Amino acid sequence: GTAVYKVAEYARRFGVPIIADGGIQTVGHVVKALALGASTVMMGSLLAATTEAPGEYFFSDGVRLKKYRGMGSLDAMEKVKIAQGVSGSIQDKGSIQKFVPYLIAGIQHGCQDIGARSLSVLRSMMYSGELKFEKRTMSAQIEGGVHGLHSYEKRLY
Amino acid sequence: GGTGYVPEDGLTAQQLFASADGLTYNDFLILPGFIDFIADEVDLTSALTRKITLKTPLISSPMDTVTEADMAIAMALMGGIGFIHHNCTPEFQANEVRKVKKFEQGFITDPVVLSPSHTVGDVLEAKMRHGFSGIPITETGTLVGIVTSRDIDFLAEKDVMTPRIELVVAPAGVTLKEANEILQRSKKGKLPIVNDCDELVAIIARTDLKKNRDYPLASKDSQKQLLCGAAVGTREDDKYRLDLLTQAGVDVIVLDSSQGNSVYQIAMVHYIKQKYPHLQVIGGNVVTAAQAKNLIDAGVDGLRVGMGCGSICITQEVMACGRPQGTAVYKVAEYARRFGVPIIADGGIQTVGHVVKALALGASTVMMGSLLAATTEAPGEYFFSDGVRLKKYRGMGSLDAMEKVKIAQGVSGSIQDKGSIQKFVPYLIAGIQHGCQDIGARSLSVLRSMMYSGELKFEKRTMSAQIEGGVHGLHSYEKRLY
Amino acid sequence: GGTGYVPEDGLTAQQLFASADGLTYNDFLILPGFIDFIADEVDLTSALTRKITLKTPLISSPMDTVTEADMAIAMALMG
Amino acid sequence: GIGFIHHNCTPEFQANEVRKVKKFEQGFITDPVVLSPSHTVGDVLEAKMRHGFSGIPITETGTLVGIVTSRDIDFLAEKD
Ligand SMILES: NC(=O)c1ccc[n+]([C@@H]2O[C@H](COP(=O)([O-])OP(=O)(O)OC[C@H]3O[C@@H](n4cnc5c(N)ncnc54)[C@H](O)[C@@H]3O)[C@@H](O)[C@H]2O)c1
Ligand SMILES: Nc1ncnc2c1ncn2[C@@H]1O[C@H](COP(=O)(O)OP(=O)(O)OP(=O)(O)O)[C@@H](O)[C@H]1O
Ligand SMILES: Nc1ncnc2c1ncn2[C@@H]1O[C@H](COP(=O)(O)OP(=O)(O)OP(=O)(O)O)[C@@H](O)[C@H]1O
Ligand SMILES: Nc1ncnc2c1ncn2[C@@H]1O[C@H](COP(=O)(O)OP(=O)(O)OP(=O)(O)O)[C@@H](O)[C@H]1O
Ligand SMILES: Nc1ncnc2c1ncn2[C@@H]1O[C@H](COP(=O)(O)OP(=O)(O)OP(=O)(O)O)[C@@H](O)[C@H]1O
Ligand SMILES: O=c1[nH]cnc2c1ncn2[C@@H]1O[C@H](COP(=O)(O)O)[C@@H](O)[C@H]1O
Ligand SMILES: O=c1[nH]cnc2c1ncn2[C@@H]1O[C@H](COP(=O)(O)O)[C@@H](O)[C@H]1O
Repeated sequence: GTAVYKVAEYARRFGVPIIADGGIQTVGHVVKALALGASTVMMGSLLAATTEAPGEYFFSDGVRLKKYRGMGSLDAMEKVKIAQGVSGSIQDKGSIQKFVPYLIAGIQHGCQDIGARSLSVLRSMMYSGELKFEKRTMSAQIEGGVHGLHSYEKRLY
Repeated sequence: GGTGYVPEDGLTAQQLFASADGLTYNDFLILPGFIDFIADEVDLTSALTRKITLKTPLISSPMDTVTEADMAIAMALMGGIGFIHHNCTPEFQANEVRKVKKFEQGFITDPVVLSPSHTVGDVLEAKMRHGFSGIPITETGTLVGIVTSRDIDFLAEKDVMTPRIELVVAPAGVTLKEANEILQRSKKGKLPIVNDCDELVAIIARTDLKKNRDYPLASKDSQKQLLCGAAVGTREDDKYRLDLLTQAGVDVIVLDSSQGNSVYQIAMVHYIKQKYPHLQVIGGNVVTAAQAKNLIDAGVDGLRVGMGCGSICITQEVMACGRPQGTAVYKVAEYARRFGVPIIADGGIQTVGHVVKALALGASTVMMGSLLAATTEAPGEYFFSDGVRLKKYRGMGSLDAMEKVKIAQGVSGSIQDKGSIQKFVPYLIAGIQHGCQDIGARSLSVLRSMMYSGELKFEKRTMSAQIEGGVHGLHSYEKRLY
Repeated sequence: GGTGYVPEDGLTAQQLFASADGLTYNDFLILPGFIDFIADEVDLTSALTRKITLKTPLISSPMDTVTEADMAIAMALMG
Repeated sequence: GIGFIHHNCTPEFQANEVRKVKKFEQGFITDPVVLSPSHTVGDVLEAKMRHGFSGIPITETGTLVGIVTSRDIDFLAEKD
């Protein structure tokens, strides 16, 4: 968040747009990244393990999992070394053609909650002080999720 | 001189929120003051709206797994109120509001009645369907005698209709004491009620009076019926629903919505205030004072505060928008008390301490969804898993509730049984009273007066302070609240 | 005058990063504003570079388990 | 068929069991809990909490004056 805000603030002085690259896990992360000044949001793992993603699904513990690894992992440098990445597995998400519209609708509903009819208007509100923010202690984030239940199922789309 | 000297220890509510951290209920404590009274003198009288006033700051949330006729009735009996959900056809909700408005404290609601042009098998069907087998039959529907269980237990065929010997009835309408007397003096089970025309208007079943307790905290309107609320949306279809709901005599309308500061909510507020100037409208949800200002100008009578804090909510990790609930409650209540509007701390309540903190930060009423769900008055039927009785509890923005492009802002889950409202809400009331006594406030109005004047002091809690503030250092333990 | 009055609630993005904590996405929220339109009027048009312009702010990362011809095609189809 | 009462009990216990069988009478009651007018309204509450029924055919000492049943006590809070 800090990186995105600071680099976007410096780069908007020169009309350069930046790309919030990494750490995206929900649609809310996308809305926050776009609100802090990122013009585009690059997603690696939110898109991996879909039908359009390279590699073939495998199986483990009865869930369809593709492979997801970092370009700085060891298993990817093999194509003294210091791995700056990790190789792992992501459960199937479906297809891009049914997932990316979910993100688009989520981004739109978030931007409507905010009160911004456009992403350019969203960033205009952010830079002019009209868009307000709010920190969250760790308790506020625990409360901001799902709590107080015995068990539950979360369906996004 | 005058007033005295107390040392300054702790933060005021203004200093507590000056650091602009996202404080929530678990993040702070209230420092104790001076006890000069007992816990039972605490006056929990709360302002639900500008003109409505309850005797218990509890509300049940308009969710389809929380509030229907049963819980609304229970809550209004215990001193609070309920808000019937609108995840149903408008006539369903209006019928629920009516069912509440005609509860009448010991009589029967919607009594299954039959007619002489029936068989002796219809009463067997009623037994297998509803549960009772004593029916006050009469001409067509809703006075000839009653057919009860002790009239059919020696038959094996479906064609008993007790004659007019039951001179044990009430003339027009009697108190519960008169009914107690007539039952003691008449020794039978059904006590039908008649009028000058001598038609079935009401009926009393003996099992009711055998366990009819008292409810001193009334929550009743002028005509002495229970209060009831109703969630209506803000689309075009909801004006018809609002018509049906005011025809049933609903006392208060909450504009059910995630983000209540829209042109739609303001339009609907204006429509309601222009059409039924007697209706008390509650707008929400709002977490900032700008939203509160828009809605208070529009003319709401109360505000409903909370966005993302609910137990089944995922709005914040989906829409990225919300506020920590302690901060939201404090800020919106501080802005709304400038206009005499009372707010409703809506969401995130999990203990009695959360209720005391919400009321201390300025909330006049505290709305509870999951703290009340999975009780006996809550809609839906218990199921089983891992040997614990669990009802269903879901969010009105979940997928399983929109199914009655799509983005779920809620989650469906299960809550273990809590018991009944009539034994749980008194636990909360006693807890609120003992908390308010620890604080040193003899009423909720005095509590908020202490908070706004700097007399009530607060205290933050690092995460370590919250770990320590719970149960720790034990091998294993059992926590019984009540 | 001629701009209205809204109460000040919450931090601006400048004040949010003035404390110099290491804030990330999970550390803050956006406070809501005024809805005067529907969710489907939101124009997600984004500037990828100085001259390129997409209609959806999403990109797939250049990683060997994410983007090849198939996902690139799909992503460009979705905007 | 038939049963055979065990004798892992005192002889009087087993004889009482044999008697209880020999006087079953098909629809009547065996060992009816009966009270006497020189009792309180609390003895019937004790009978309810002990056996389960609350309808007792009271009479002079044991085993005829009328019966006291459940629908005669459900509006009282004192033991006379
Ligand atoms: N934190 C919260 O309080 C919270 C959060 C999410 C969901 N919910 C519950 O979810 C329920 C419904 O889900 P929701 O979040 O989408 O609320 P909602 O009923 O307001 O959803 C309606 C959607 O269409 C728009 N809308 C409302 N009225 C409209 C009108 N006349 N014309 C055009 N558009 C209109 C709104 O922007 C909204 O996106 C609500 O009853 C609410 O109780 C509550
Ligand atoms: N016609 C009726 N209509 C609606 N509710 C009734 C009716 N009769 C009894 N009840 C309600 O349902 C409950 C059951 O009544 P109750 O069991 O005491 O008498 P009953 O009808 O004779 O049943 P049973 O023969 O099993 O004893 C009552 O508490 C009362 O609230
Ligand atoms: N107000 C009443 N007046 C006169 N008779 C009544 C009245 N209520 C019920 N009865 C009659 O008294 C008899 C007994 O009915 P009652 O309601 O007292 O018990 P029940 O629920 O029918 O059966 P049980 O005694 O096993 O619970 C019935 O024949 C019934 O017709
Ligand atoms: N004095 C009694 N002594 C022994 N057994 C009795 C007695 N009264 C009832 N019972 C027996 O115990 C059972 C109790 O059923 P019953 O309906 O007759 O109780 P009751 O008189 O209606 O009191 P309650 O209202 O508590 O049910 C009967 O099946 C019967 O076999
Ligand atoms: N043979 C009987 N003759 C006259 N009165 C009786 C007789 N048996 C019971 N009663 C009386 O009639 C009334 C009805 O009581 P009854 O035995 O029918 O049911 P109960 O067990 O008392 O209550 P419930 O209906 O819940 O079972 C009682 O006041 C009782 O004193
Ligand atoms: O091997 C790696 N080590 C560390 N970071 C990587 C590596 N490969 C890719 N990345 C970055 O991680 C991002 C993945 O996004 P995310 O996993 O969805 O958070 C990519 O867009 C790259 O910027
Ligand atoms: O579907 C939903 N998604 C997010 N929040 C909801 C939803 N339905 C109800 N709520 C809110 O969550 C509250 C539930 O309170 P709680 O679960 O006891 O914290 C309700 O009073 C509503 O304000």
